[PDB]
Amino acid sequence: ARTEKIYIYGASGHGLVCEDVAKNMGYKECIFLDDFKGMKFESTLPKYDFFIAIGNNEIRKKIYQKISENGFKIVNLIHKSALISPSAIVEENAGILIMPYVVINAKAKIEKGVILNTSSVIEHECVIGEFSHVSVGAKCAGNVKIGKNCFLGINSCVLPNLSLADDSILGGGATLVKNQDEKGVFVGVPAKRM
Amino acid sequence: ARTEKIYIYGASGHGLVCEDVAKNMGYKECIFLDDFKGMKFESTLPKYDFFIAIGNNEIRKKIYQKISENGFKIVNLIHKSALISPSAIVEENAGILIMPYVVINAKAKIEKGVILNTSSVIEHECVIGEFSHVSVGAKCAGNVKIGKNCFLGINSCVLPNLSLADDSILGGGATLVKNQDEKGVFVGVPAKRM
Amino acid sequence: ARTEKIYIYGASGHGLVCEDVAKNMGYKECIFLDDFKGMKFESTLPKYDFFIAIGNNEIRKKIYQKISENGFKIVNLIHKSALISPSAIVEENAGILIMPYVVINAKAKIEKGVILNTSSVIEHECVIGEFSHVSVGAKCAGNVKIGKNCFLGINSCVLPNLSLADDSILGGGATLVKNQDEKGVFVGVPAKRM
Ligand SMILES: CC(=O)N[C@H]1[C@@H](OP(=O)(O)OP(=O)(O)OC[C@H]2O[C@@H](n3ccc(=O)[nH]c3=O)[C@H](O)[C@@H]2O)O[C@H](C)[C@@H](N)[C@@H]1O
Ligand SMILES: CC(=O)N[C@H]1[C@@H](OP(=O)(O)OP(=O)(O)OC[C@H]2O[C@@H](n3ccc(=O)[nH]c3=O)[C@H](O)[C@@H]2O)O[C@H](C)[C@@H](N)[C@@H]1O
Ligand SMILES: CC(=O)N[C@H]1[C@@H](OP(=O)(O)OP(=O)(O)OC[C@H]2O[C@@H](n3ccc(=O)[nH]c3=O)[C@H](O)[C@@H]2O)O[C@H](C)[C@@H](N)[C@@H]1O
Repeated sequence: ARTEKIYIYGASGHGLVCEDVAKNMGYKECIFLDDFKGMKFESTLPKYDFFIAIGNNEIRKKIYQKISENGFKIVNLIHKSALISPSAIVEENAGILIMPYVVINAKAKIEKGVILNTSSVIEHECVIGEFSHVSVGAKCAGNVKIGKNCFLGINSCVLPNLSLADDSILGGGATLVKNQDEKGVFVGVPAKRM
Repeated sequence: ARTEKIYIYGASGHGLVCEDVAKNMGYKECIFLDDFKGMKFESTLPKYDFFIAIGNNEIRKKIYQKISENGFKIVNLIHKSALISPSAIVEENAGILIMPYVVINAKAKIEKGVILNTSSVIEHECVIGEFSHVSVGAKCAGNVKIGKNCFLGINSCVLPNLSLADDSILGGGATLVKNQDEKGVFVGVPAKRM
Repeated sequence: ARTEKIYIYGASGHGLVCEDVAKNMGYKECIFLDDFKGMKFESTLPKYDFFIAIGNNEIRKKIYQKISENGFKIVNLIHKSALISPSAIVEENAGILIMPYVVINAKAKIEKGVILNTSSVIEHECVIGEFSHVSVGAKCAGNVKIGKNCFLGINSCVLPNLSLADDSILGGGATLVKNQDEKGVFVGVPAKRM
């Protein structure tokens, strides 16, 4: 069962929103840890629930591994407004962030260390690979597979039944319309001055 | 008043989400019907509430007509999280799907057999033509008319006051900025590898 | 404390949605005022709460100033479904519209006369300049500054840490990927017939 206190590793902007979600869940105190300011992580800290509040997928993973290896429990932070199908699977105690108004539909699967950011949507039967980040307003249509460590930018989307290779980036505003077997950076067209 | 059981016609991915909405509404049992697997529709089935859980607009319509002609009631499945203005009009018992976190604002009109998919928005004074599908995250601005049988792809949008011809497709991620008097397939720019 | 009645200045489409929000907040009666139909504003009206229900930023501002100078209180209309971080700052009694399912995250700041339209998202640490309009589904990523009087079209978005100059327009569906020090109209690529 959840501890009264939680360690939040990452004390900048992402830490701010993780703290709001932790408070929404009923945590009474959030204690920030950070390598570059304020209080540091030490292997020797009391066993409170942990969360890794770092947006960068590669760094969140590295820090996640260090925390796990030190025997700490890395909880999921899931906003109460998130709507999760009873047949959806969200990996338990796996440092998953689920932000306000996220929807996860039937049989979708969420792997460890994932960020589902504000108002993102994961449609039925999706598979969202570990340490991926689905940003604000980003949406996966039915039966989409997102590879491990992927980043989907703000307001990006993936059409139904598509697969995105591990370690790929889908740019903010971009629409993925075909399978990508090989990793890459897939971008849309930026706003242009008239 | 709603029956305890509901027949859901279409036993694949769309059927999965329709079942979640039916359960959210308080249905106790969903019975899948499908022409190509499991239990079949027969004219002779007991009169439970029906829903047509088929995404394809043309097929949903054909099946809708068959079910109506056999004297069955095709209900609307409306998630409790949908926000519908008191002056909005949603055709009663007309096989309309309204998914989680859909918003329908003042005086908007929703015709029969429509799908309003996850987190779509129908702004004030819109008219959404029968058997249209507004996909996940797709949004119609104020006073938009969507013709009969249209498909609006994931994260597509229509600017205020525009009209889209019957039997048109607006691609995933695409932005309709002008009236379309003649049907067509209107597409945006797909993500491109850098 | 809120009056039982509210004057809504602007009796067209935007007035319709402002009225729904006012009713959601518990107002018992909305009285429409408009320069070009129905009942007019007069300096001499009883002091009910006011709201300026005009979408155009320039006109909303002009009318806002007239109403303020006549000693009326211009309230915020905030839908109950809006999720606002406890560390977010929304200017009090400042004619701000916050529509259904808007999310405002940690430390974001909302200035006077702003419209946050249906399902828009304002991420952590954003600054949204006075009399701006963030339309339906438009989203600002972390630490974005939107200048005074800006318009962000339906389903547009701004990438993290960017700044948009005062009096700018970001078109419907458009993705702002760089800082804009000088005002302009920044547009995406419209849907094209195949
Ligand atoms: C500024 C920016 O673009 N922030 C974005 C970023 O937020 P972060 O808080 O992850 O990014 P940051 O502002 O670079 O801060 C990272 C924090 O992690 C810390 N840190 C780092 C490495 C380490 O090995 N140990 C450690 O502790 C580092 O010291 C810093 O406080 O990702 C979010 C998902 C976005 N919403 C947000 O807009
Ligand atoms: C795979 C895919 O892209 N699915 C998409 C599709 O889901 P469906 O379940 O409609 O599509 P399907 O996976 O082709 O299944 C259609 C079902 O209808 C059945 N059927 C068909 C014809 C008939 O005349 N009688 C009959 O019964 C057919 O046998 C099948 O089980 O539309 C949704 C809106 C999307 N979210 C979803 O991603
Ligand atoms: C038709 C349209 O595109 N409407 C859009 C517009 O709605 P409005 O209601 O603001 O626009 P309108 O339909 O032009 O009506 C403006 C109202 O303001 C009134 N008025 C005007 C000037 C004045 O100095 N005094 C005064 O009172 C004017 O008479 C009229 O009734 O902005 C919203 C944010 C959008 N959702 C909506 O789609």
